[PDB]
Amino acid sequence: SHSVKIYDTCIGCTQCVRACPTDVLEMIPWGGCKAKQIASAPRTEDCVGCKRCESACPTDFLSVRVYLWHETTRSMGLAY
Amino acid sequence: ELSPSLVISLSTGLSLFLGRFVFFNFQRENVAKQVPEQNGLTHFEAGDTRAKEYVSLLKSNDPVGFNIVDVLAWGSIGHIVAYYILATTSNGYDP
Amino acid sequence: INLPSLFVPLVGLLFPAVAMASLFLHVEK
Amino acid sequence: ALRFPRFSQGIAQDPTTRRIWFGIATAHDFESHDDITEGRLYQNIFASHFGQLAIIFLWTSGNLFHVAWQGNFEAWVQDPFHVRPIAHAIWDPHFGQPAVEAFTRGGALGPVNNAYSGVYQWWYTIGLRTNEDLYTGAIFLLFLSFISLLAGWLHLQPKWKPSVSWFKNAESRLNHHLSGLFGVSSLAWAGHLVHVAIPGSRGEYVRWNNFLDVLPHPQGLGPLLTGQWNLYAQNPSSSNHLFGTTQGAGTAILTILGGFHPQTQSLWLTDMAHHHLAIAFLFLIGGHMYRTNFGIGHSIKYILEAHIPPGGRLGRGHKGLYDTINNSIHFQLGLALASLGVITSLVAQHMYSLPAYAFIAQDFTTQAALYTHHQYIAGFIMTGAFAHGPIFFIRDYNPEQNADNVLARMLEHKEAIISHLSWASLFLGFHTLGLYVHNDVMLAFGTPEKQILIEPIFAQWIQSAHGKTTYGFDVLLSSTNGPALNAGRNIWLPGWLNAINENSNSLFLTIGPGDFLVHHAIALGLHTTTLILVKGALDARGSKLMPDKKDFGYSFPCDGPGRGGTCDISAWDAFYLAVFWMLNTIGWVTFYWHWKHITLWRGNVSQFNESSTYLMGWLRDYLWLNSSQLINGYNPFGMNSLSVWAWMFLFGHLVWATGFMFLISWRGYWQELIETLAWAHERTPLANLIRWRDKPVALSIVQARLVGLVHFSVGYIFTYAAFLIASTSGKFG
Amino acid sequence: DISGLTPCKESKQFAKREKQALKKLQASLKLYADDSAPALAIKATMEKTKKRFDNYGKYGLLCGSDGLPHLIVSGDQRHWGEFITPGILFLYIAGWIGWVGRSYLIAIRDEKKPTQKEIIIDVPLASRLLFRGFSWPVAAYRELLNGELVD
Amino acid sequence: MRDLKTYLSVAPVVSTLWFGALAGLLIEINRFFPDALIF
Amino acid sequence: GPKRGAKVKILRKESYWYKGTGSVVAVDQDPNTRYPVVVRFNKVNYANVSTNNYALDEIQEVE
Amino acid sequence: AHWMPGEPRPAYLDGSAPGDFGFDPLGLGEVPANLERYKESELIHCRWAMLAVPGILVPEALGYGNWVKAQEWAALPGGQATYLGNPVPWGTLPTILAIEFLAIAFVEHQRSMEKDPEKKKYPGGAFDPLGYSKDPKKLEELKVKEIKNGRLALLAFVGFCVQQSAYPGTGPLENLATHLADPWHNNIGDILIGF
Ligand code: CLA
Ligand code: CLA
Ligand code: CLA
Ligand code: CLA
Ligand SMILES: CC1=C(/C=C/C(C)=C/C=C/C(C)=C/C=C/C=C(C)/C=C/C=C(C)/C=C/C2=C(C)CCCC2(C)C)C(C)(C)CCC1
Ligand SMILES: CC1=C(/C=C/C(C)=C/C=C/C(C)=C/C=C/C=C(C)/C=C/C=C(C)/C=C/C2=C(C)CCCC2(C)C)C(C)(C)CCC1
Ligand SMILES: CC1=C(C/C=C(\C)CCC[C@H](C)CCC[C@H](C)CCCC(C)C)C(=O)c2ccccc2C1=O
Repeated sequence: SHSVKIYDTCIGCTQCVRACPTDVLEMIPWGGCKAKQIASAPRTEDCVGCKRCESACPTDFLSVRVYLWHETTRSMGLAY
Repeated sequence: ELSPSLVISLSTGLSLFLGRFVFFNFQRENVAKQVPEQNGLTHFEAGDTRAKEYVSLLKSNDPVGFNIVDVLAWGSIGHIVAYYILATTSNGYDP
Repeated sequence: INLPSLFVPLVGLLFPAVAMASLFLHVEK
Repeated sequence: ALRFPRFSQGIAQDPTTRRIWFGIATAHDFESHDDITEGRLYQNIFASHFGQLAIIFLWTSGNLFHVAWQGNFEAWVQDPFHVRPIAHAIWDPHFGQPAVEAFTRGGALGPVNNAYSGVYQWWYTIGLRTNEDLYTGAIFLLFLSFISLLAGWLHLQPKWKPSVSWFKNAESRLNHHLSGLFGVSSLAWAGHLVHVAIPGSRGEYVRWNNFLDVLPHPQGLGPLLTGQWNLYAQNPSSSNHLFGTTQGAGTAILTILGGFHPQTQSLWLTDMAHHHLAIAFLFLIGGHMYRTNFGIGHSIKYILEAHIPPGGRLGRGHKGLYDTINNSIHFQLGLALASLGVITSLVAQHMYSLPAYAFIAQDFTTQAALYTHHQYIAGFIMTGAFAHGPIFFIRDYNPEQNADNVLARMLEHKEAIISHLSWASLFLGFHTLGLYVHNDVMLAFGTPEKQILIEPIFAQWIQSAHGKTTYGFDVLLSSTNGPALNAGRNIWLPGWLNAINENSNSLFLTIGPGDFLVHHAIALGLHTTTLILVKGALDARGSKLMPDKKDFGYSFPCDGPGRGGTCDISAWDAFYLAVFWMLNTIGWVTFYWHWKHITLWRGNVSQFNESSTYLMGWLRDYLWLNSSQLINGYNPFGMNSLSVWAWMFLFGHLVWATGFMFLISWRGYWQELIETLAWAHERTPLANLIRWRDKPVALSIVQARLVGLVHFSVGYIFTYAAFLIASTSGKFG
Repeated sequence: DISGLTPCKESKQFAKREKQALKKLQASLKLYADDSAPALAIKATMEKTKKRFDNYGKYGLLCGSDGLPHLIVSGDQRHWGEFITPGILFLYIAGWIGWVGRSYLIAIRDEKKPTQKEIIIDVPLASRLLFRGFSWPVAAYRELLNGELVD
Repeated sequence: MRDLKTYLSVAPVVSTLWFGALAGLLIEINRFFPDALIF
Repeated sequence: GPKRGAKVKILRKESYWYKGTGSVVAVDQDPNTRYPVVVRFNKVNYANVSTNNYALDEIQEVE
Repeated sequence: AHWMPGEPRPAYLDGSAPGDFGFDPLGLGEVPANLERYKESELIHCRWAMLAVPGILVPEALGYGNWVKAQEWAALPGGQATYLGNPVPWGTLPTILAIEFLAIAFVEHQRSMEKDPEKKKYPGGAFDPLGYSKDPKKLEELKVKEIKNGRLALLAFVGFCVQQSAYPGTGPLENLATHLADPWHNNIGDILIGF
């Protein structure tokens, strides 16, 4: 599977979560930012690595990062 | 014509004399300032078993510590200078 | 010309067949 | 890993075809394999080097064996001017009768290929005379091959496995390589020239069974130890000496004559012997510099650590470089490849102008082949040097341990370096293209007198200082009253000045405006290629567009369409882009060399001198002309021995364009197409019974770039090789 | 002469080129009525041609074995017009352009919307900064010594 | 009218007029001082 | 920390405006906020963003 | 007292050193250790020049020789040298080369072993039999005199070498006489703005 990481520069705008086409990310409670929330990646086995999340992130630099790793039938987006 | 034996022996003598008396302290000092090592520890501490400094061979009962190695070194310089002089004086070069 | 008629088809046809079959089985295992 | 590749379970768990490809493509990148350590790394590299050596020895033995078995080496040594050297016989059952008839060249009794590697001139020059010699040498090199394989296997075994510490013993390896590998080898080769080559050229058959019974010098070994070395240079070969014969032969074994042996038009064997001897001495003396196990010698770490200029304009100087080099094999490979590339180009440049092989340089196709060969090899080697450069910067470089040294400071002002390379390339491009296009327009409008033709005053001045009298600058070696001229007037200057002013050879060819222009094209090529490579190296760790690039490695597809788009952002991609510019640059240099030399050998340098000033001239008078015979290798009327090169010419064009396919069209299109094909297969009866074990997918982005570049390069090389050989050998100058 | 070249006024091939050129032009001229426009055109080409060769000869140009003017850029004082002088002129004009552009970019740097005046040129401002380039060496030299050139 | 002037001051129009003027200049200069290879 | 409207230099290495200057908009007083210093910049980044949050050790008040 | 009136002298040059006139445009003595070494080496160059200059002029006037023609006896198979007109027996290139090498190497390396920075430039002791350095103030004054005469000697040496480059084969005194011939016609002009 691919690897997805969240860093504490996250401001919890939730943009990345609603950008993922395979339901990989989600928002969890946190106290480090005003929005009282931070991103999380509990389902990277379904991650394809399209990087829409990274394109949705406002922070500089990114608070969500996708490191393409071991390649599986799910990550290759195969339907056969 | 120059005697090869006289030139070589005199040259080697001058070199060995220079190494034994006039340049000995300086050489020993600079050597004291330098020793090969990788990541802090030496090559033998790392350690390569074939990189240990020979303690036995370097031993000498000479007053200052002039050993076989220094003899080979300054001797080498001596022979080099000698054969340089010989070969040079042998040619018929004219500028 | 004698040996080439033996070695050329050997290296050009037999060898790559053996090698490709072997590598195929190896990679598929 | 439970399946191929065994060195990576990450790839092994791939259900697709990718698994195979990447398996093949990462097989030699030991650092990224599973459960690897520094030890396994160095040991595998060592064994791999032994393997490479074995392959080299086997290759050479193959060449020797085939020349001896199927060639005309003896017929060649009897008449080197009028015999085409046979590389090997050919047995192709696809041949028709005209093909069989056409390819029967030389004194062969069947189809053959003519060698353009120039092994004949080499082997003949060094002392080989018969097929038997070649066979024995082949057997010996085969023996060396077996020995090398045995050594790899041996040093892989637990008893003979060297430790990492041993590999990191730099001082010892430097001492031994400088004194032994460089020194002793060169001394021993001088030994071969004195004992075998020189007597062989004088008509004396000296082999193993008698070399102890023959004196290499009339009063041998005496003068060496006596210091009367001059006696070894007493009477050199005469100016009317015939190679391989006693006629005109002298007795000297070590000289500095300079120039060429008039018959063979190559360097004197005594000159080469004296050369190898001398450099052997410099190496041997220089090989006693570093400290080992004897209490004397230098410490490289201390030397580096001491070279920091007070005032701090270079920061901490070279402090810490010893470790960061000795720990990073990639840094070492970068330095190695850089130096090797430089000296490979040096080999080309010196071998075309100062040939050392008897009756080469008369062989025009061989010379062209050699130059092009070594210049392309040099190019690739250079790009590789600059490729292992940034791999170091990513995988190995430790910022903290390199604090404020020359390397860290190098990364500091990277923008300055890159921007100035950019300026240089930009300037050279604008003005060289501009001047060319100007001249072309002038030729078009029928006014070539309005051309801007800048004379290469500087290079011509250098030539004059070297003793060429065509431009009449009268400087240094061209000035009769110059102390530099008087200094060696009675040594090498006779032969040398005789050679540099003999305008039928390639020793400092005469140059005009065309040479100026194309030289600035070459400058453009070098500067631009280094722009790509250097920029790729310095931004390998990160940039403002991707500050954490180092966390992704040397090679990755991209970083995504976000932030404006990040295609070709990896250092690997920088390399990949740089390869095109290297191919272009070497293209220009080989074009230059080949055209100038073809016009030289044809007897009309005015052709080059007038036509090279405008690009229509290169296109029409170089490319279009010299393909006449090539494209006529086969036609509706018949075929000849050039059909191979025509077929290979087209082959190259085709492969090149396929390269264009992989380079222009990208992945998604093909992936979806393949999806429709997968559906197609699962819904086709009878064929349904057959199913794949590895899911079919489109090649990866990076994989696509690599395969595309490979087709491109292969097409490039093969096309130009076919043109070179066909155009040159079709007329032989 | 320099680089083994021969002066164009003394070059035979130079003259032969002029000859063949003029003769080609005349060979084309033979087909047209002398008073017609094509005739006047071709004749204008002939006069321009010979004036060109004559001027090149007069300028002290050196010709190769090709019969074409080659240029000497080593700094040789007999050929400063062959690179040095037009080079100085170029540098002057280019410096002018660059300095004016720099002035314009600096002038609008401190504004509400700077990019605006980069896509829609402030012609009054541009005309004010236009002639300042005439003294660009003096202006830049002083800014160099002052520290207003770089940051 | 002010808007039209603003349009005339836009980058492509400014460039067309500027390079048009330059083209005219260089053309006339090369007509009066033709075949210049020196100076 | 620095005042509102204060000109600060960026010390975060991976920032688009690294080694450059921006203006302080507001500082979060919540001590749990890891990056309180809100900064706005004259030029947008590659993501068309003109504002970013930084920590106290990532800004340097200069003039 | 500085070398350029009105020009501020460097921070590390207070004028407490003999010959300290605040001349260092390139700021080479900005590093103290380097500056000390430069003092030593300047004195060495000075003393060598002060020995060289009269050794160039004297044998040209008296010995009717030339400091450049006195070099030419070597570089040829003959290799015979003369001193005060008298041909020296051991005066051959290799011999005097070996002697010079050994002697100068010994004395220079012996100078190299000194650690005290003040004695590395002002050794004294055996090198001061007249004890002219016993009085501190007189030592300082004589130091200033030494560095000044030395620098002037260096400048003279530069003069000799450049004048030799311009007029090869002719000595400095010969050039002085040539200048005395037509001072308004025989000058550096013929070399600078000539011809
Ligand atoms: C490089 C090695 C190599 C060699 C030695 C050959 C040899 C041959 N090929 Mg070629 N071929 C090759 C590679 C090679 N090919 C490649 C890479 C391609 C694709 C570019 C081709 C495409 C090709 C085509 C389209 C044709 C050939 C043909 C031929 C035959 C020449 C025509 C003829 O008159 O023979 C006389 C041939 C016969 C009298 C019949 C041959 C019967 C064979 C020998 C029986 C072998 C049986 C045995 C089980 C084979 C198993 C081998 C396997 C286990 C390794 C000859 C045997 C022609 C051919 O095959 O004719 C039938 C032909 O039409 N080849
Ligand atoms: C001293 C020689 C040398 C050595 C020991 C290495 C070693 C290495 N290189 Mg380096 N490099 C070198 C020179 C060298 N290189 C040169 C000359 C270049 C310029 C081309 C490069 C450019 C380069 C790049 C861009 C990369 C490396 C990488 C590597 C590492 C992995 C190699 C691998 O597994 O490939 C696997 C082997 C293959 C994929 C097969 C290679 C065959 C190629 C594709 C051409 C084949 C076409 C064929 C000839 C066509 C047939 C023609 C016929 C049909 C007519 C390994 C450490 C890689 C790395 O790991 O970096 C971190 C990497 O990405 N190298
Ligand atoms: C023949 C095709 C071609 C040409 C002309 C170029 C030209 C250039 N490439 Mg290269 N490139 C090419 C193919 C080509 N490339 C290929 C196949 C690849 C592999 C992908 C690359 C990959 C590559 C890389 C990685 C890099 C370059 C760079 C460059 C620039 C190098 C600096 C220079 O010489 O400036 C001189 C300028 C030119 C030669 C361009 C011509 C400008 C014209 C003559 C001026 C305008 C004329 C006229 C007024 C226009 C009227 C048009 C009208 C519609 C208005 C130069 C613009 C480098 C770069 O950008 O450095 C700054 C760089 O890093 N290229
Ligand atoms: C000149 C180089 C070249 C070649 C050979 C191809 C070939 C192909 N392209 Mg194209 N392509 C190219 C340039 C090229 N392209 C470029 C520059 C671009 C960028 C615009 C593209 C973009 C592109 C697109 C968008 C598409 C293609 C498609 C295709 C395939 C069409 C189907 C077909 O005709 O198969 C037949 C194969 C050939 C005609 C190639 C030659 C076959 C040889 C002669 C057979 C040799 C025999 C044997 C295999 C030899 C083996 C020897 C070995 C074992 C030693 C075909 C493989 C299409 C596709 O995939 O449709 C199915 C498609 O949609 N390509
Ligand atoms: C005991 C004693 C003594 C004595 C001592 C002595 C005397 C010693 C000697 C020693 C010696 C006597 C040594 C020697 C050595 C030598 C050497 C070490 C050599 C080397 C060589 C070389 C290195 C060579 C090289 C070469 C070659 C081989 C070739 C040719 C050229 C050349 C030269 C390069 C005394 C009394 C003092 C005191 C105490 C006791
Ligand atoms: C990226 C990287 C890298 C790499 C780099 C490179 C690859 C580079 C290249 C480089 C190069 C490629 C260089 C070159 C150089 C060259 C030179 C430096 C030369 C010199 C020469 C000379 C010095 C000569 C002289 C002379 C003459 C001219 C004539 C006469 C003789 C004589 C000798 C005098 C490394 C790994 C490091 C690390 C970091 C990263
Ligand atoms: C044509 C094309 C394909 C389709 C190509 C495919 C699927 C490869 C099919 C190759 C067949 C299976 C074998 C071809 C024959 C080769 C010569 C086999 C060589 C094997 C080596 C080990 C020798 C892509 O997948 C692709 C992906 C990304 C960018 C561009 C492209 C692209 O251009």
